[PDB]
Amino acid sequence: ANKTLFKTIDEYLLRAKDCIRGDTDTQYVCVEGTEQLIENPCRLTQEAL
Amino acid sequence: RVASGAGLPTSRQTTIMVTKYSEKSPITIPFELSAACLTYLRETFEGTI
Repeated sequence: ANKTLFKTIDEYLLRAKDCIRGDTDTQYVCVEGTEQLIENPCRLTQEAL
Repeated sequence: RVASGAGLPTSRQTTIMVTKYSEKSPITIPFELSAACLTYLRETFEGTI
């Protein structure tokens, strides 16, 4: 992940966004059914709330 | 509908079916007429004012 800050931003939106399978009753990894990705600011900041 | 660049399918069938019904609710109003009022209504005795 280490990069210049702008490259960490492009990784933050092009790639870092999560893909949970939210339609189903419980959490699951992405179907690759191209449902909308979920941004995770905590993954870049590395600071759980 | 809406076009999408996502690989998720969009519906091939324009225009959805809809079934509906005509729920009738009839009403009814009695109104009494005394037989006296009718027998005096058509007849005219012409005996007094």
